[PDB]
Amino acid sequence: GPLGSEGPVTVVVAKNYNEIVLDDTKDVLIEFYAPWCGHCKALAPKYEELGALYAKSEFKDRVVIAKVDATANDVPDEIQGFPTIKLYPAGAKGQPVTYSGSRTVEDLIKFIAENGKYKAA
Repeated sequence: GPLGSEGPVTVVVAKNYNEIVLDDTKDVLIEFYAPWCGHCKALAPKYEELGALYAKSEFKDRVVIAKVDATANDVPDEIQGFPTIKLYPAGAKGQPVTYSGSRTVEDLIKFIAENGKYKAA
């Protein structure tokens, strides 16, 4: 099946992230998690749900839910806890927005609306 070809699930590698995140034309949300994390294993499935929901909404060309593991190369991302969330707003990018702690997609969407201009006003 698609499993991403539709848009919800998107790949973000060291050689790609720089592009999507730097893209001011559209907003991008790259989340760093791990399978063996234990507390992040849920972040994966939780991202797949919000991805298909937000993707179906009327913001396909406004915000894109991108997932990625925090075990890649050329990725200078120092964080306290694995469940790290990097916010990159379209137009006001250039600064990696590091969250304080994940738990539910509901908190992610809300925040993006407070920090992201595309999901605000």
